[PDB]
Amino acid sequence: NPMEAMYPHIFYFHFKNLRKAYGRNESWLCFTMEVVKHHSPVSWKRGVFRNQVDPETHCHAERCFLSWFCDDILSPNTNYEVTWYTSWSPCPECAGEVAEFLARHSNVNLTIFTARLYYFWDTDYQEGLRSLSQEGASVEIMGYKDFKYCWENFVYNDDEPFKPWKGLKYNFLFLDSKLQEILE
Ligand SMILES: [Zn+2]
Repeated sequence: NPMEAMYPHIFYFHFKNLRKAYGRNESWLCFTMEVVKHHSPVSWKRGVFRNQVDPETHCHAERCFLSWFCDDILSPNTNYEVTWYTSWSPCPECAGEVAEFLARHSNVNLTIFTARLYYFWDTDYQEGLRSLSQEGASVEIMGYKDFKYCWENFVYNDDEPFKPWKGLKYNFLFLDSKLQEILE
C-alpha cells in the first residue's frame, strides 16, 4: 500500500457497478496525481490503495491515501490535481475528513469517480457526499470510459482489452440520476 496494480479478478469483482453488491466488504481506490511543482514540468503518480484492518493501522482506503499523501508527498510550494476511482462511494466519516483536508490544503484539487453508491437513499451517506461537493471536490459515477481507463492503468491486464460486464451502462445511468438528485 500503495500497490501499483490489482489483479483482474479483484478489479472485475470489486468495481462491478451493480445496485446490490454482495459482499464487497473492502473499498478499493485507484488514483492519478498531477504534481505541479512551481518552476518545473508536471510529473505524475499513479497507484492503488486498499483499506487496512491489520494489527493497529485500520484505515478505509481514503484515510490511507490521505495518510500516505501527507506523510510522504505533500511538499512545500507544489500544487496537486488528484483523481480517485473508488469501488464504493465514501462512508460519511471518510467523506468528513476529506472535506476537512480540502478546505485546509487548497493547493490540492480532487475529483472522485465512484463505481457504486453505498446506501444512496440514506441521509448520513448523502450528507458526506454533499459535504465533498461543497469543499470543491467533483463527485461523479464511473462510466464505461472510466472503467476502461482503470483497467488499462491499474490492473495486471496482460495487455488484454477491458471486457465490460453486461449492464455496465444502464447501471451508470441509474446511479448518475441518483447522484444528480443527491447533490441539490
Ligand atoms: Zn470510510
